[PDB]
Amino acid sequence: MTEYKLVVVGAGGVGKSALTIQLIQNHFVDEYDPTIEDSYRKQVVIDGETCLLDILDTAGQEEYSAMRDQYMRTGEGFLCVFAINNTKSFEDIHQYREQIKRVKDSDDVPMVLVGNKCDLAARTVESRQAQDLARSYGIPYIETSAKTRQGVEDAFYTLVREIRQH
Ligand SMILES: Nc1nc2c(ncn2[C@@H]2O[C@H](COP(=O)(O)OP(=O)(O)NP(=O)(O)O)[C@@H](O)[C@H]2O)c(=O)[nH]1
Ligand SMILES: [Mg+2]
Repeated sequence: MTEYKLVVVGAGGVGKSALTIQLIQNHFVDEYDPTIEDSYRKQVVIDGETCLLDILDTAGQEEYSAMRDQYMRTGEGFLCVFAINNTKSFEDIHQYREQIKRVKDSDDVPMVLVGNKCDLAARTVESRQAQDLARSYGIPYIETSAKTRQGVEDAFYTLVREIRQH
């Protein structure tokens, strides 16, 4: 079957794993559990297509920069995740977009900008600023909460559709 190699990237603690585990296993993980590199494979049906989601949940930490070029090369589509109550993680986003474009020799890599933790009241990144950054990249902006599941399927399925239309 058709396989979609998805990679989730972004600063430490923004919710990459909580998003991925919500999509694949339908629960919100509240605990502290830093990732090194996890892979998730799930057979699903998206818009009637039978397909394999091959998802790589990556580390936010700098100390594993050596793994990054390799997974960026293999990935077909990226979720670039920040948290809406962490301005630094938003400010960091362009670093991920820049390294992916360089390693993939492409200025149009399938990608979704994901503003996670939108269930939280104490927002410090306004949606408009994030929507403007996404527009500047020519990619969708989607807000998510791994806690309530708001936007989760949307973010991952939109990324699949970006790959289909690439
Ligand atoms: N309220 C809220 N908290 C969230 C949400 N997403 C993740 N969190 C919380 O934020 C923390 C870090 O989440 P986690 O998924 O481990 O982040 P990560 O980006 O995978 N971290 P790392 O880069 O270390 O692997 C956890 O306490 C998790 O419960 C969200 O949408 N809402
Ligand atoms: Mg993680």
